[PDB]
Amino acid sequence: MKFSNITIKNFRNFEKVNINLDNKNVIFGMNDIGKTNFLYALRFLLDKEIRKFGFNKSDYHKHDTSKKIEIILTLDLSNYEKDEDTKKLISVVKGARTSANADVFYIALESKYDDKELYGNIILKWGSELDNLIDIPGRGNINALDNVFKVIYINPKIVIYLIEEPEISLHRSMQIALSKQLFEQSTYKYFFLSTHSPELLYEMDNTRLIRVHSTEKVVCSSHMYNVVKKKLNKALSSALFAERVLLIEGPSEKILFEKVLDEVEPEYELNGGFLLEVGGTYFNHYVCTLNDLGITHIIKTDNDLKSKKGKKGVYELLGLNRCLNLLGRENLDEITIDIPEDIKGKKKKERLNERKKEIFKQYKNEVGEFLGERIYLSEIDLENDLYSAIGESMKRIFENEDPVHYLQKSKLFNMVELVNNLSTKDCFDVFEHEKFACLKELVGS
Amino acid sequence: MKFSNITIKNFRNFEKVNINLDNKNVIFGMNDIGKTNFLYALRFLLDKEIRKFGFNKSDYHKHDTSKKIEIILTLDLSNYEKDEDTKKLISVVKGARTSANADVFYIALESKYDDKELYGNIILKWGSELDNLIDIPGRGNINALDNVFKVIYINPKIVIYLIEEPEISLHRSMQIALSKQLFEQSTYKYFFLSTHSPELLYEMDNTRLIRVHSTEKVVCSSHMYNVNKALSSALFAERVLLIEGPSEKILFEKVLDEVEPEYELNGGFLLEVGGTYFNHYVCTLNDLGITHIIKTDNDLKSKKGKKGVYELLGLNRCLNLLGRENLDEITIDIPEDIKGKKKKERLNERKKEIFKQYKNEVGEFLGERIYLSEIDLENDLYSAIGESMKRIFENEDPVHYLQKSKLFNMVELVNNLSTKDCFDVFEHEKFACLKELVGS
Amino acid sequence: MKFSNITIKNFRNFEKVNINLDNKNVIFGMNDIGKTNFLYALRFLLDKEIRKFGFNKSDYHKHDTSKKIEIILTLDLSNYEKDEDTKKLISVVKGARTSANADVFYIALESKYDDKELYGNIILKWGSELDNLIDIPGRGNINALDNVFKVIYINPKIVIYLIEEPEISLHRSMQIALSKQLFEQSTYKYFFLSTHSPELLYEMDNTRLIRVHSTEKVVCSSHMYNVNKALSSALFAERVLLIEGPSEKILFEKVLDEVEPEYELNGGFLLEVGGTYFNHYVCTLNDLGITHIIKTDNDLKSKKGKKGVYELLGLNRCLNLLGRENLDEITIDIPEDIKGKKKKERLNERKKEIFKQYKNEVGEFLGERIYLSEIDLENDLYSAIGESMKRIFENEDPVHYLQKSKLFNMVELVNNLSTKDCFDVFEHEKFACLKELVGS
Amino acid sequence: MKFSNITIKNFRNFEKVNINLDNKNVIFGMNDIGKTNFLYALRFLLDKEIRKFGFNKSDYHKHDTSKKIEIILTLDLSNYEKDEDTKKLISVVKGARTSANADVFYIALESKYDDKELYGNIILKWGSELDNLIDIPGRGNINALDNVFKVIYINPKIVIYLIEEPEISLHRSMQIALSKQLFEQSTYKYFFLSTHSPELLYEMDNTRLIRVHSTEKVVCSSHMYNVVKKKLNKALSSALFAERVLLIEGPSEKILFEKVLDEVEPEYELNGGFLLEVGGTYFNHYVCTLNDLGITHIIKTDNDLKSKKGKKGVYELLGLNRCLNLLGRENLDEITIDIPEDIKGKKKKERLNERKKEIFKQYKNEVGEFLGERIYLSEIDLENDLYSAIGESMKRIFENEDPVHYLQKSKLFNMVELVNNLSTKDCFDVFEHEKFACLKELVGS
DNA sequence: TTAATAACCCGGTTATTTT
DNA sequence: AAAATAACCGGGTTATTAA
DNA sequence: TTAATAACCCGGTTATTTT
DNA sequence: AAAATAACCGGGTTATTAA
Ligand SMILES: [Ca+2]
Ligand SMILES: [Ca+2]
Ligand SMILES: [Ca+2]
Ligand SMILES: [Ca+2]
Repeated sequence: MKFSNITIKNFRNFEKVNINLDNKNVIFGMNDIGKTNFLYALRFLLDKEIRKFGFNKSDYHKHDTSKKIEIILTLDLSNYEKDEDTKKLISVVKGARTSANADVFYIALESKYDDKELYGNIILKWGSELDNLIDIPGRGNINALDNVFKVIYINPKIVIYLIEEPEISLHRSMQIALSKQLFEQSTYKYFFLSTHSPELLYEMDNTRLIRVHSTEKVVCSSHMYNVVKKKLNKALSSALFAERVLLIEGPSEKILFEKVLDEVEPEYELNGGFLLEVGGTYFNHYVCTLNDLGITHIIKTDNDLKSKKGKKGVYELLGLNRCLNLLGRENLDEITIDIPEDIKGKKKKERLNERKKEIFKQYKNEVGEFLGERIYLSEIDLENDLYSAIGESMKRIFENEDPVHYLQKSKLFNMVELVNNLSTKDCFDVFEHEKFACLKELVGS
Repeated sequence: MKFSNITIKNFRNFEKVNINLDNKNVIFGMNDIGKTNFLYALRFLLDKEIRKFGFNKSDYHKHDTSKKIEIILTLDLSNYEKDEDTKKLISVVKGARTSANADVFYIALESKYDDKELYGNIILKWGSELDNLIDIPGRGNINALDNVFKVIYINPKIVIYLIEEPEISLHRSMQIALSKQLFEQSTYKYFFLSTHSPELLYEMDNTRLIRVHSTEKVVCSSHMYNVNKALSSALFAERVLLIEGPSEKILFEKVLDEVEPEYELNGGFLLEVGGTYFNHYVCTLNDLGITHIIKTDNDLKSKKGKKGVYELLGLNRCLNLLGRENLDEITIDIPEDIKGKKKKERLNERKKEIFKQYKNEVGEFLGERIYLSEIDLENDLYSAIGESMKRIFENEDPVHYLQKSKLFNMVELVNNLSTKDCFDVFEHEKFACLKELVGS
Repeated sequence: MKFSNITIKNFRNFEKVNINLDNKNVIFGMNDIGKTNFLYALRFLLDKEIRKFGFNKSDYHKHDTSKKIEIILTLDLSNYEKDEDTKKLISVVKGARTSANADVFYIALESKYDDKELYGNIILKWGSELDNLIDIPGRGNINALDNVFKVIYINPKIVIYLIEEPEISLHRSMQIALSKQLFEQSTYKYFFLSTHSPELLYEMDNTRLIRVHSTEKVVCSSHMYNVNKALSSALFAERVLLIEGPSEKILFEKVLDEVEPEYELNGGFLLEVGGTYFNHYVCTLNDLGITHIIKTDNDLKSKKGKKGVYELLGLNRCLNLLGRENLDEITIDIPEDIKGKKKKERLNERKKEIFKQYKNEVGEFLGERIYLSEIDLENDLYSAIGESMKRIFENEDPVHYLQKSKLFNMVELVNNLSTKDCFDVFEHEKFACLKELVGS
Repeated sequence: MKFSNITIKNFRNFEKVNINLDNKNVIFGMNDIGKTNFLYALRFLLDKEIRKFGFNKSDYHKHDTSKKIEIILTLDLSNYEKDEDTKKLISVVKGARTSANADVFYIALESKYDDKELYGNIILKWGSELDNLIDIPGRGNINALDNVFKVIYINPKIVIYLIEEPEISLHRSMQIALSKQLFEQSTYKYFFLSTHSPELLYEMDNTRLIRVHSTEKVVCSSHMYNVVKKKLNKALSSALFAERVLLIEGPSEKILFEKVLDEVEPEYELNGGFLLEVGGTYFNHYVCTLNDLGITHIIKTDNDLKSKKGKKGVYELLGLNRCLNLLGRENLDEITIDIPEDIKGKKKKERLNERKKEIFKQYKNEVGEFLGERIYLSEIDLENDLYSAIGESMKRIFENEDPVHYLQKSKLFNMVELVNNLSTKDCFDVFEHEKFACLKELVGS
């Protein structure tokens, strides 16, 4: 059967939380204290080597008050029919079942009065609902819960694994083999994985993802990850560890966006920001996964032009039409753009750059809910609104009259030329500019 | 209310022991392993910090089998009707006490299936007798035995103390202060003391003593002690020698150290008395169970107001340890001659005749553990090694040079003795006390 | 002033090595013993906290014999006349400096008589050449080598850092943050870095490279590196495969992992390029000393201004790596017909007709480390496993269905393939590039 | 060879000490800190495993100031002729031996600059006198001092032992066997023994004794101990660890003083007081060993009477001539004491107590000269001035008219009747009384 | 009846006869 | 010269005689 | 001389003919 | 219906032609 819920009330970080669970569920976050204490919350209920020591003074919320620790595990237990897992758990709970028709089962922990005798006194109780919970009979040192479940903890009989930080003293090619053996191998059914490395998250299927937030209220969001899956997961494996992911389309934009972010603050990686190269203008294949994850996508797009196939003389918009499909709206009409054949070269592109503003001026109301949503659109490319902000400083580097002419020929080659000569006082006006609000929305400040 | 018996059946040394206890138990012996495992048996019965870990494979007897560990305590409450502990312990049992007419109570430990799941498991059972033992109810991690008793273990509610080796890093005046503090204050009511030092047993009264043995069968003797600084070192020895003089111990230390220097670790001890009295020592040592060996010398005494009328002191002094009637007085007329030398020499020839026609009285003396000479110890030493006395004294009579000043010329012997010399002291039947101390 | 050589003679892995060094130098390899013992060989020469303990039995080579341990550091100070560190070195050498025309300096360690007194003993010795080596004067516990240098060892005056494994308990952004700081700051002038992570080698300039081998003779190559995210993972391998496609790496991650999953620990690596350019990679890896293997495919391009005039780009991209002269253009006339499929099918026969009578050019291509196919990789994949493509695709022509979706139908072959299938791929001459990844 | 003297200047407790030390040194005292620092001073001079770590900040005088730690050892080298250790030390110091005529040799230590480089820098120097000290040549890690001396430290070539606390985890007969292995066995020549137990001092000959005082200035008393020896050392083995020793004569006088001393304070066992019972009126055999030790003797005696063996009618004083023999003075003349023959029993003793009081009246200058020295004399018997200050409370427990007559018949048997029941208010008036001034002179408070 | 020395045992001394 | 012999001291134990 | 697309290579999408 | 075919986007490399 599957896990359903856990209700950890008065443990050392939690107040009243209901984390939804599943088999094969993976824990990540920015804090290590909450990811350690969520595994010790499972060790205090299902493992006797932690349950035999009792509760100390430290694991009562902060250190005291509201002295009733409850950990309640939910495991449903109404699959019946085929599997031997449900039979091997229903054959031992026969004094604590209300009927053979209930659909939720309860494994409840209780602990009271740490102020007297300096002991936690864990009482375990079985039942089918929160009314009429009946305590677990056990003769000596061993409960009737401990005969059934088995807990194996890893840090460098129903079996539940608990793995904390396995990539420390592990090779980076071995983590992909461990990512195969955790998920597509049928040996492991019930684990609770805590990790920090993206190579353990390459091959995932039927997996609930618990993200632990960096704030002190330690609230968790549980999302199922259901699904070329491998290239969709390998590029997004470093973006699963970030709440705020900027989606840029090319490698030369990341060269400027690394330096502009590193000249302002080193702590954008510490806050949870990430730069993701899409490699093209295909943004819909990532946000269908990030809608299910709930990761806040930030999208920067540039609009372009295209002649129609069977129609000559009218042009079909590319960037506004591909921004239309991310919201699922009705596509706009085609705009007749005329180019005379006697003028070619740069001046056809120079007239089409002014046509890119002339298709932007009367479609500003379309951008009025685009930029109100999480998609941002430029006017020609990134190389022109780079020139509209710091273009008085680009002339001394290139030693040329028109730096846009020098940059559109070799695109990625001359973005290296902007790296080796910049100042810390330079390029702060492009940081606070309104045309680069995606990098404001990444850092959250 | 006070403890009566323990029944530790299948523990890691014990096989079937019924060890009688009381309050203020004191454990000594030549093995530290059996005393540590006795205190571990009390920790697996009454302490939750050792009960929460369970039994290992090594906690059973040998490496495997005889897999039913019983540690059963006997409390013997009866009805004392004024003490607060008995009313409290009959208040917390409630349903597991069968009647108010019963007097003996049981706390029973069980352990089964060590070969399955690699766990010993401890099951605790209350009851008024060995039949109809009922399980102790407990809700979570806490038994109802844990709400009654408290165990404090010392190694450098109802309170039980367990003290193992407190004289390591402790001054001896602090050992005497701990000795009066253990048996004077009312806070130390229940303990199980394990020690090696004689200074912790100076003040001692109303004390059960457990002497564990050096053998592997780990059987022990329990003796109640109810009522001198050198007698406290004799409590650590099963077999002691009762001698009269400080000059005798100088010879019996040199003769024992030239052959067998490890007689002290086997369990032997030499106890100086300082006189010919032995009835004050064996009346204590019979209650201890300590096997006494007595070497004494017979003497004679004249009467009062009579000349030539004598009685015997040393034969009647051995007779007073039995309870038999005294001997008749022996009359002898002594010649005048040399008073300093030959008047003693007539009495030494008379005392050999007195020992000759009272040999059948000595036949039940030396058959039991009291041994007796015929003149003194010095002529019996002169009959053994008198061919070696004249080569180091340069005198015609070495008994004459040594009877006047005894201790000052006894160190003239022991500074020059070879390792080959005095092998005949062990092989004499006259000096069988020094072989009876060894036990061969 | 910057280092040029070391001579670690009889240390516990080394027999006779003369390892060239420079500043900011980086050690990597497949053994951690051979990278720990290099930093301990520097700590035994230049750090007093390891030199004060002496040599043990295990610090010599093998368990015993070859009993003269020499660690010799070569400075090559020359005459720089402006820097602070050369004058700070030469002001305190004093009497051991021979003349001002000398350019080579020595620090010679010695060790003798390990079998006597259970002590290794370390004797330090300055000098300008290997003849006339004079001892370092030191009055008490402190040498005159200790007044010049300083060693700080990192494990989670003239200052030498020694860093061993810093990415253990370090975040992946912090490795790229540490990667610039070793090579732009003036504080880290002299270090010896040991690592396993590719993120610490992103920013890298003016760096001697020490690669230790997996063999037991622990010989190493000293290569200067002077001047990309996937290329930093290719620095930790000797045999790398240079492929064009991301869909092609999906094809070689099934064939390798169904037979030999331990190819990554042996020292193999798959490097995507993203295009048919290879001259930007092997011009870098010639200075790296990394043995490249290149798999490429030949193509043809019509020339501008003419109809039916073609030239061969795929042979010229193999010609430019060796520096030979280009080939001449060919003429072929192709009819109209079906332009999507049947126009390509005549070009495949013309490409095979080109590949038939240019085989003597390919005879030195495949004799070098560049490998060429016949039309494309998906069509001599059809020569290997084309009898098994019709089970999964259920199509008449599987390469008609595969060329229109190069990546979209490759996961159908990856997701449905047995372990017995694609085992004959390794013994083709067409797919013989993947055997030199393993090295068999 | 023969050690002479050490000179430890600026080490952890010492300021300027010249502690005379021969072969077979035995160290006792009330502090373990100064004995451990004396053995670590010998380890910082002659052991390379302590010299390779150097001096810290903590092993200067307080923690700083007087920045020259100097340990100078004298061995004096001038036995010549026969022994091979003298030939070994004159064969290894072939350079720094100035002549073969001077009879003093030095092994020095120097260290400076604790505040610079945080390192002690021990420099060792050989010399024949304090002028012209010469550095020891050593090639690498090993000095030329380390080839000669060998140091073995025990805590549970010239071979020098250092033993600290060996009686922990040993039997008492093993301590007697270890004393026989140390002193009368010729395996150990040079040692520095530190101990707390009396059983390691039973067999003892040719031994320099260092007593370390309990005060902070750590001054040491250096006395050579030369000598029935075995029972004298068994009597004095618990008295060598005490600086104030009371010399009493009986066990009844011991158990009188034991309850009275324990009801005031338990501090006197911690301070260093000890009651040594003799077993008779022989005191000259104890003070001849305490004069060589320097232990101050406190002596309680009682004066008696004896008839002369050759003259009838004149009595010879025993207790006054016994006190005269301890000072070596001229013995006083005999006093004619008349006893009629018809008066027998205890009626003779009642006049004999008055005749002893009449002897004590006219020889008051002699008892004043005795009590001006370290010997104390009673009026007649301890029981009479027991009765003179307690004996109004001795009639309520004996239920007798005369408690002196009730106690002189059973001297020990009725002495334990005072032990089991006395209040703590009792025997405070006699504790500052002048007749029991030895009991106040034991503790010195 | 009830204490007070003759005698004995484990040790120590000190000045007076004694051959 | 040097080797006893009484008379005490620090502890116990009878037992006859004085009281 | 000197840039500007015609072709080629490693990936992706979306409307328009086409049989 | 479903199978190509242009025309762009994110990167590189020649090479003939307009300029
Ligand atoms: Ca763009
Ligand atoms: Ca005798
Ligand atoms: Ca290809
Ligand atoms: Ca007296």
